[PDB]
Amino acid sequence: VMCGGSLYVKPGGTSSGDATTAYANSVFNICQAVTANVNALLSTDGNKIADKYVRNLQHRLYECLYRNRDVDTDFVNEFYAYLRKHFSMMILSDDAVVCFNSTYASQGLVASIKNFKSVLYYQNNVFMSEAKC
Amino acid sequence: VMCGGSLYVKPGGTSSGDATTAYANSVFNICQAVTANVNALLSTDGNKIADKYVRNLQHRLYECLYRNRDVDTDFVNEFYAYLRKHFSMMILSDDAVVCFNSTYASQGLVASIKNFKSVLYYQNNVFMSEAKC
Repeated sequence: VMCGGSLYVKPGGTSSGDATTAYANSVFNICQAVTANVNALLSTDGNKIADKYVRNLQHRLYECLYRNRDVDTDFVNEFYAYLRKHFSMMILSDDAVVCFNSTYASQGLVASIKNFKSVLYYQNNVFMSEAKC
Repeated sequence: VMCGGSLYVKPGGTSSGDATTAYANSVFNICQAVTANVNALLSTDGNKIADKYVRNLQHRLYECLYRNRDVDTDFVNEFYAYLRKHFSMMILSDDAVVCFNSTYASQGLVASIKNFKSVLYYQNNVFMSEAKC
């Protein structure tokens, strides 16, 4: 990087002015959202779940995450459909709006703010203060 | 009581030879069964209940037991119907057989053996050993 009049070494992170900033930011945003939903669903107690289909989902999700080794298209499909029904999203580059079920969220079947805070902490190295959400 | 050749004083309990033994025993049996069901339903945590109608039942049961003061025919009716659907009984004098839901029992919405043991302990002054149930 030619800051000032000398060359330094950029450690990491994006350089906002390249050929594809807004789109890669959108991709990264969706990634964090999905990661938070996954952590939310996996970090909840199973016995407290009422619906049989939802346990089935959580059980087989743990399967497809750690036990399995390669892709399983049908699981991905039905989970993506589940997310599209309980967590609709609107994404412009790093700027999101979420319309989500409220009782599911209360029970812990989708992600609320706290999950985003935890995810950002251990995967982004920042602390998202709750005065901005 | 003219045992031996002298008169003593009977402290309590039935004299199994009067004019109406088997029927009064049947009544007392049904009483203990209903008491056990009531203790079972009231001694269970509310938040763990899944169905809304059942939390309504438990809530209003506590109402009609302690908060209220006189009878409420509709509550009695619908609770009696509830029992007739998830507890079905066959009573000869002090000798019963029960055909009951199993998953409700597991969750704690009807009475299992343990509730009978507790009820007999504090309301009959005996310890019902589980080798006879």
